[PDB]
Amino acid sequence: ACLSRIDANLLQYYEKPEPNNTVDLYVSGSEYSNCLLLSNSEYICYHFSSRSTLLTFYPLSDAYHGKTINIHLPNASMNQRYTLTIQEVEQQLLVNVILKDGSFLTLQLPLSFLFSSANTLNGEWFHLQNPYDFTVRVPHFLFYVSPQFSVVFLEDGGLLGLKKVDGVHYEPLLFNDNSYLKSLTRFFSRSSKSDYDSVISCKLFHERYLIVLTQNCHLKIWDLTSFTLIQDYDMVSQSDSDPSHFRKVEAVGEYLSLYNNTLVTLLPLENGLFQMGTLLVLTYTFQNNIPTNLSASAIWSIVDLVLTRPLELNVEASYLNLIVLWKSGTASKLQILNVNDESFKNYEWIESVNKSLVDLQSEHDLDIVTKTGDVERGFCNLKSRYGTQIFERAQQILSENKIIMAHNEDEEYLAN
Amino acid sequence: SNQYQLPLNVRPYTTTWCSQSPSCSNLLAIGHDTGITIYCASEEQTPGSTGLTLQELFTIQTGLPTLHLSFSSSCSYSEPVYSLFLACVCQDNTVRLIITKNETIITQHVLGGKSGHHNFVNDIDIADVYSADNRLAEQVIASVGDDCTLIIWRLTDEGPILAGYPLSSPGISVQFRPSNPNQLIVGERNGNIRIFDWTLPWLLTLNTLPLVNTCHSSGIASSLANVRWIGSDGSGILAMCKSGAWLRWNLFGPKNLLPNVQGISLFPSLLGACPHPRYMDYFATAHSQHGLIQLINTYEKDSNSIPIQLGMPIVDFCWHQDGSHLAIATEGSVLLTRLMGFT
Repeated sequence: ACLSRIDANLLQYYEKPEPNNTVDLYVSGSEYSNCLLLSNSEYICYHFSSRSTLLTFYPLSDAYHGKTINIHLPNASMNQRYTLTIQEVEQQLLVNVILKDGSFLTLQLPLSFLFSSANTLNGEWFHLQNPYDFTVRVPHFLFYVSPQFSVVFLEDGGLLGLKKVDGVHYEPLLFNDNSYLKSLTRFFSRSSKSDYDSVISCKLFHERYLIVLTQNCHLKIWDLTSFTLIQDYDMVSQSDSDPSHFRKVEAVGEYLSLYNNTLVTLLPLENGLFQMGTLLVLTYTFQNNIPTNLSASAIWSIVDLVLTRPLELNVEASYLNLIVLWKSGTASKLQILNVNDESFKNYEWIESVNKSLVDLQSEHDLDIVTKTGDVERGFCNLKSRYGTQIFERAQQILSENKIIMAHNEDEEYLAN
Repeated sequence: SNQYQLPLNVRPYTTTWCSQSPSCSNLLAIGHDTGITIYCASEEQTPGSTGLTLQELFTIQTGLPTLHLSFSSSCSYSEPVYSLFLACVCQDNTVRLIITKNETIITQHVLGGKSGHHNFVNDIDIADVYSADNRLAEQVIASVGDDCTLIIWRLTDEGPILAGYPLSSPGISVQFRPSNPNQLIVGERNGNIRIFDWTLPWLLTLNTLPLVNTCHSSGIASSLANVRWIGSDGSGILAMCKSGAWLRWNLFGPKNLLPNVQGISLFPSLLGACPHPRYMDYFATAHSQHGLIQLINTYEKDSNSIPIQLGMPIVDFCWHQDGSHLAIATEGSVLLTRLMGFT
């Protein structure tokens, strides 16, 4: 383990577990969250709520004094954050969201407004729109390509194009699709709820090529100049073709990321295969399958992966680095795959500590410093340790469950 | 229960029986804001409910507060005249030994300033050490404070010998080992527990912090309240946290790998545990703020016994040597209460 965990609760120093400056915008976050870097060198954070009805923004480097903005949505998005995009166009956060009813919502949030004091917003910061009939063919994945262009992926397997003409209106530019004709075979139906080989991951290469990963782990490659299927690789027929079970991916997730012209793909074989080839001209060319090192049955799920330039690790022999984030319940696992050379055959897995020192010390009773004694002493201890957001959320959960402090010295309470 | 009032302007800080010396075990001292008061406990006819009453004998004036108090084995009675030796701590942050004939202080030794503790003194204890010939060779006082120091103060035939020892944290209690004055125990605020041979590194250090059973989390701050030896050979060690968590270790046979037993008082114990002089497995602990006292049995015979509940805060308490009576100083009084079961 070459890395350690440093936990940061951006409100820890302050008594109020919420910023005084919070603004609620309304249109006529504990399920997804991410950061995005902007023109001004500042990081903006965003959260999409459990229901996918609330979007929240706040500045990484000024969470307490800066403004957090809650944007309320009329209904949930069709398929969670997977039907949502956020990109900085020109001094604005452009946010598009296909909603459940079929609407295509546009949000325009000026950069200024995100770092201003204002609790008001002027002008058309949102546009509703119905470009296609999503009642019949339900979409599930929205992918940004450009300020005017971005594609839609459908549950049945089809791609839709979406071209912006003026500043607001969008129109379907359909792609040629003859994949459906496998319906002719006795092994597939159009009407079947199975059989769909929908896209589960997608990346844009050199502005023009659109690399898609399907539920059956096919890598298809679309040329946006042609709007034509250029490539179709079966990722699985390379390694040991197990007739027993290849788990066709049953949800959209982060199963590939590219750096320059390299491309790693996550294939499920005991949840353990990182294929990585190279792109070049368009041609994808295999190099090696790198398994994972995971035990206790292998019950970790990919959260996010990011292929990137090498780090400063204890091994100078490095060419590329894949950062990998697994999850199993609320427990997480961070690993770095180091590839040594341009052959993807020599590599090394680097693990990290997945609990902070403070937490480990508390769990393992290795804390010698924290003052002992009084019940209220323990109160100060825990309050100071955890921060107000958590401490008050915990005191909220207590009273709901009818657990109430008997007296000053209720040790049975503190235990809880 | 029988209740005996302290003088109207007397605020008690500490209460201790003279169990350390059989000649004087019916003597009770109360340290207060102007000195140390001595009472005598006698078997009246009474009803044999509480067949024990308290008679106030006298008051030793010192002119300043007394926070901790310990009789020595040197105490004696004569006809009548009481010859007393008391170790205590005063408002000037000094540690003192006062030798009296009744209320009159005939002799006084004071250890303070820079030569003394350099912060607040948290605890004191005293034992008499005799030579091979068996004259009084030394009287030894041990004390611990917030200056991260343990002080051993020996008063010998050729005069005083002073020694200081550094601590990793403030000293919160200290007590010589029963039947073996060569050994003693020192408690640090941080949970460290030292066994020490002062005649001589120091022999052993246990710690209650990492041992907390955590079936019920004892909390973030579980500052060590008290550690005391138990048994008449000092065969055991008992430690109690402010949180009420307690632990017991024995010292004999074979090899050892954990504390022998562990538990938790119903309430916090600001003053710590007061082990029974006759029943090792038993000790008392107070919820000093609401004025309740729980009685705990180490081998779980107890099942939450709370023989004492006052409607008032408890300042201090201690067992009479007989093991059935309890003396308790509250903010304005001292009670003698007899638990019928221990008779």
